Amino acid sequence: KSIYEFQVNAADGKPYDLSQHKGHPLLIYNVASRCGYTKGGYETATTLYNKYKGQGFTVLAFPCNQFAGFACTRFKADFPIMAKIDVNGSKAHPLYEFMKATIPGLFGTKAIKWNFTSFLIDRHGVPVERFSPGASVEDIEKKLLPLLGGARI
Ligand SMILES: [N+]
Repeated sequence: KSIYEFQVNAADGKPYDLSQHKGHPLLIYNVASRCGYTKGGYETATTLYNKYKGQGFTVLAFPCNQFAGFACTRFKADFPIMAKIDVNGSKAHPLYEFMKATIPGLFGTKAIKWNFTSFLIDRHGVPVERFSPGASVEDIEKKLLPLLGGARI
């Protein structure tokens, strides 16, 4: 079981080539589609994407208007933004049900609670880590640096 058994549209609204990232770690974030504290999670995402993309790594942002409790200037980033999805409820994306079921917020139901929650994916496409929006760059590197070689050899 891996993320590569799910299909997803990209921002342009057409099917995204998810499998191009197979055999390399990847971080997947939920981000607000509208306004989005561009400090914190956003700067960790961008930092990691720039420090590590060169070696196969990417960050994927799934816009989601589920935690705004029609605003600002629409999410922008250097990494791949996907088509807006729901991450919780009867219409959540099975990709998100898969990752949330694989790694829950202990209780919290497993539900996504915050924007800029991320999941780290291994070379095989298995979610191995769930980070909170306030996780630092270093805190993500502790788990990620032993994946930029796969976890082997
Ligand atoms: N998507």
